[PDB]
Amino acid sequence: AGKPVLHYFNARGRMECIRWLLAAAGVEFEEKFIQSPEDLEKLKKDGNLMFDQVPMVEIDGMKLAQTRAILNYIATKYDLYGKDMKERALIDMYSEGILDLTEMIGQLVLCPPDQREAKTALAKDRTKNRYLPAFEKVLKSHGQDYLVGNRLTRVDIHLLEVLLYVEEFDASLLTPFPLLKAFKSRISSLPNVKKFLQPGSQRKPPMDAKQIQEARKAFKI
Amino acid sequence: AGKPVLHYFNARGRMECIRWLLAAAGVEFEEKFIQSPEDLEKLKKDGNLMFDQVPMVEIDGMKLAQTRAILNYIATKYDLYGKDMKERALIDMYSEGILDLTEMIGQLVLCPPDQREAKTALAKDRTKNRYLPAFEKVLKSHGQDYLVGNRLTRVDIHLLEVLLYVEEFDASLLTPFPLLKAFKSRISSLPNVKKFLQPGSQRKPPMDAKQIQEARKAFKI
Ligand SMILES: N[C@@H](CCC(=O)N[C@@H](CS)C(=O)NCC(=O)O)C(=O)O
Ligand SMILES: N[C@@H](CCC(=O)N[C@@H](CS)C(=O)NCC(=O)O)C(=O)O
Repeated sequence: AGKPVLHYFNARGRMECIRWLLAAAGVEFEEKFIQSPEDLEKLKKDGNLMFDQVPMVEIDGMKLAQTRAILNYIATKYDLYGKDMKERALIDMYSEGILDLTEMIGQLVLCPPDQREAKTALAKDRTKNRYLPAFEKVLKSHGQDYLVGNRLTRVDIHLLEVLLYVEEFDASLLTPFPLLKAFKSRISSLPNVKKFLQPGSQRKPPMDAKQIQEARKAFKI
Repeated sequence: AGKPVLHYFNARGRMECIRWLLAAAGVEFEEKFIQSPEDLEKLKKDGNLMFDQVPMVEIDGMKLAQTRAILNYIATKYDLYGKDMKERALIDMYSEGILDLTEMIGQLVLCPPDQREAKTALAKDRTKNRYLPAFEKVLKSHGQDYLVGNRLTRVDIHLLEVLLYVEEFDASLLTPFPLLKAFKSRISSLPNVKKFLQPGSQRKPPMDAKQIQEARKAFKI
């Protein structure tokens, strides 16, 4: 095969971080969108999904499922996983923290009006007092342009991506962090990244209250 | 330093998969248990926890947090991560499915009482119709003793461990799967595993009801 094929709904979800990593690596990919329960059913019946779930990416002869397994394979393949196990330990701990932040904010648009109020307050609290400070500290610790090993790795991309989501959430959360503001602007200028950020790329938008309801009355939800 | 130091509550939680990997690898470790919230607070205040969370393991000079980061580092260090990136893709995909299954069962203990029965029936349904069939198939596909690469890897250990929890959950779920029954017995006989399974090892038991709430009437949440 030529281009990796990404199987997922036409939405951000768990596949967006993979789109970002391939984009950053400069690797062109195709997407086969799951538009209906029938598309999903067919994917399962034809033996495409190990645990009957997506994300699933066809690459180098594999039908690879599980977000993290896919990200790990792609980062290794395109030299975005650092130079050794020690740098990989830092890249992994940092990336896992970013995934947790992403989920904590991402779950909000699901909270029952009686729950969201406090959950949002907790997320903003965690964002400005737990996560942003941790990454601002990493940058401050070595004063280098990238998070690990003074060279671009997958986690610089994951961090840029989640900062964008933090900005969509509450732009003010980011103000106390000068080093993250600089980092965000630096990574966004990389050629491959700038191209993904441009209108018309395969980058996905966030989903508005209604929009989602559809997807519920679109599949099991 | 010397032995790895594991920072966690005196319970299974997210640290158990890590205790299991080190035991299988024949690596001796120490544990510093978090007995009270005052214990946890100190760990945070002293800056040893990147995101003020545990599991955290002191190994090779690092204060490594995030379960998956720790597991990936330990697996690579002790040659339990396969031989190449393709093997690691399968290892990762399989392990993520195991982690998902583990969480699905484990979280039941936290369900609001009015949701627990529905949640439990789903977890049982997923266990017998999605996860166990998927792993039985991997073993049947190549007919070999191990899941990946015809050689012991971290995921063989992850699978033995989650098979034990499935047995605790509902032993009847495991009866229709012959190759998994055989796999379980086989991995259980390896020297280092048999020793971890024996009484008096650092392996952890499930928490009981009173214990679950008591641990609640103990910390925050
Ligand atoms: N831990 C898996 C979770 C995947 C997952 O939950 N996929 C959902 C949509 S996000 C799915 O495909 N559900 C269909 C089904 O369970 O039948 C991963 O990160 O890839
Ligand atoms: N995604 C993290 C989750 C860590 C986590 O939730 N740790 C909990 C106990 S299992 C904690 O330390 N909570 C204390 C706090 O949030 O203040 C990991 O896998 O290591």
